[PDB]
Amino acid sequence: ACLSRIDANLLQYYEKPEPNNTVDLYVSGSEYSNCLLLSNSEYICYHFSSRSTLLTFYPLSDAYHGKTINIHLPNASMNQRYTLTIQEVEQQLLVNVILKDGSFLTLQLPLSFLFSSANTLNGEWFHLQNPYDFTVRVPHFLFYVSPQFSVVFLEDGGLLGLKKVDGVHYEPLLFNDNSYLKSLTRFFSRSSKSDYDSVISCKLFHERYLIVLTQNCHLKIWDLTSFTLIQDYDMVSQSDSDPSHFRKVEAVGEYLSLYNNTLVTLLPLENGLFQMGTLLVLTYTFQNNIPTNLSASAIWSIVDLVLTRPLELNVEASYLNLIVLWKSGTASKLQILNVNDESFKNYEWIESVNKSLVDLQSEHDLDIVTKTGDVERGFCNLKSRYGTQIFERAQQILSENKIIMAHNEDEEYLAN
Amino acid sequence: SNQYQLPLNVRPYTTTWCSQSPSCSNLLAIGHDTGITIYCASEEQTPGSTGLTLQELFTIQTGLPTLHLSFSSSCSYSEPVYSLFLACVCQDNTVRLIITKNETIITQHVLGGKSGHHNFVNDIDIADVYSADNRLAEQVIASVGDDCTLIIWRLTDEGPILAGYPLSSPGISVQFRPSNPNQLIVGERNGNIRIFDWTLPWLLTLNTLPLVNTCHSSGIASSLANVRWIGSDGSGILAMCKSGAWLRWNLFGPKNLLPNVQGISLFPSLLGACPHPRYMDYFATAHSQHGLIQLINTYEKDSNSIPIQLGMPIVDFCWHQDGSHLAIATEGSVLLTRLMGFT
Repeated sequence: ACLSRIDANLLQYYEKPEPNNTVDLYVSGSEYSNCLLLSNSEYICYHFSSRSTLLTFYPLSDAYHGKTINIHLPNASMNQRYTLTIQEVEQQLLVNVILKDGSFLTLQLPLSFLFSSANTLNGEWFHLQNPYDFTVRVPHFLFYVSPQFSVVFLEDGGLLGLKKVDGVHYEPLLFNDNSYLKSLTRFFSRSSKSDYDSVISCKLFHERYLIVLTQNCHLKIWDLTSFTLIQDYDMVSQSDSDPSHFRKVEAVGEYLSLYNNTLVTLLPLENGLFQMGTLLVLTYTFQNNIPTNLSASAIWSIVDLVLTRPLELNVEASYLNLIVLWKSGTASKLQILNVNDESFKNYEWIESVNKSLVDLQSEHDLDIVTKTGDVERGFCNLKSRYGTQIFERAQQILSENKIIMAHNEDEEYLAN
Repeated sequence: SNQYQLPLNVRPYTTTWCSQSPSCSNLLAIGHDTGITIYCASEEQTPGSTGLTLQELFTIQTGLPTLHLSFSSSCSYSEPVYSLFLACVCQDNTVRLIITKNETIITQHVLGGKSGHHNFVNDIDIADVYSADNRLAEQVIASVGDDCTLIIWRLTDEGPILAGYPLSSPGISVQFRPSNPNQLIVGERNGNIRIFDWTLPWLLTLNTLPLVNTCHSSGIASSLANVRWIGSDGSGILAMCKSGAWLRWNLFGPKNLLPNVQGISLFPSLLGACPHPRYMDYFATAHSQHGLIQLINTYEKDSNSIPIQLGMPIVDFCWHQDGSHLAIATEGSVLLTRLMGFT
């Protein structure tokens, strides 16, 4: 383990577990969250709520004094954050969201407004729109390509194009699709709820090529100049073709990321295969399958992966680095795959500590410093340790469950 | 229960029986804001409910507060005249030994300033050490404070010998080992527990912090309240946290790998545990703020016994040597209460 965990609760120093400056915008976050870097060198954070009805923004480097903005949505998005995009166009956060009813919502949030004091917003910061009939063919994945262009992926397997003409209106530019004709075979139906080989991951290469990963782990490659299927690789027929079970991916997730012209793909074989080839001209060319090192049955799920330039690790022999984030319940696992050379055959897995020192010390009773004694002493201890957001959320959960402090010295309470 | 009032302007800080010396075990001292008061406990006819009453004998004036108090084995009675030796701590942050004939202080030794503790003194204890010939060779006082120091103060035939020892944290209690004055125990605020041979590194250090059973989390701050030896050979060690968590270790046979037993008082114990002089497995602990006292049995015979509940805060308490009576100083009084079961 070459890395350690440093936990940061951006409100820890302050008594109020919420910023005084919070603004609620309304249109006529504990399920997804991410950061995005902007023109001004500042990081903006965003959260999409459990229901996918609330979007929240706040500045990484000024969470307490800066403004957090809650944007309320009329209904949930069709398929969670997977039907949502956020990109900085020109001094604005452009946010598009296909909603459940079929609407295509546009949000325009000026950069200024995100770092201003204002609790008001002027002008058309949102546009509703119905470009296609999503009642019949339900979409599930929205992918940004450009300020005017971005594609839609459908549950049945089809791609839709979406071209912006003026500043607001969008129109379907359909792609040629003859994949459906496998319906002719006795092994597939159009009407079947199975059989769909929908896209589960997608990346844009050199502005023009659109690399898609399907539920059956096919890598298809679309040329946006042609709007034509250029490539179709079966990722699985390379390694040991197990007739027993290849788990066709049953949800959209982060199963590939590219750096320059390299491309790693996550294939499920005991949840353990990182294929990585190279792109070049368009041609994808295999190099090696790198398994994972995971035990206790292998019950970790990919959260996010990011292929990137090498780090400063204890091994100078490095060419590329894949950062990998697994999850199993609320427990997480961070690993770095180091590839040594341009052959993807020599590599090394680097693990990290997945609990902070403070937490480990508390769990393992290795804390010698924290003052002992009084019940209220323990109160100060825990309050100071955890921060107000958590401490008050915990005191909220207590009273709901009818657990109430008997007296000053209720040790049975503190235990809880 | 029988209740005996302290003088109207007397605020008690500490209460201790003279169990350390059989000649004087019916003597009770109360340290207060102007000195140390001595009472005598006698078997009246009474009803044999509480067949024990308290008679106030006298008051030793010192002119300043007394926070901790310990009789020595040197105490004696004569006809009548009481010859007393008391170790205590005063408002000037000094540690003192006062030798009296009744209320009159005939002799006084004071250890303070820079030569003394350099912060607040948290605890004191005293034992008499005799030579091979068996004259009084030394009287030894041990004390611990917030200056991260343990002080051993020996008063010998050729005069005083002073020694200081550094601590990793403030000293919160200290007590010589029963039947073996060569050994003693020192408690640090941080949970460290030292066994020490002062005649001589120091022999052993246990710690209650990492041992907390955590079936019920004892909390973030579980500052060590008290550690005391138990048994008449000092065969055991008992430690109690402010949180009420307690632990017991024995010292004999074979090899050892954990504390022998562990538990938790119903309430916090600001003053710590007061082990029974006759029943090792038993000790008392107070919820000093609401004025309740729980009685705990180490081998779980107890099942939450709370023989004492006052409607008032408890300042201090201690067992009479007989093991059935309890003396308790509250903010304005001292009670003698007899638990019928221990008779």
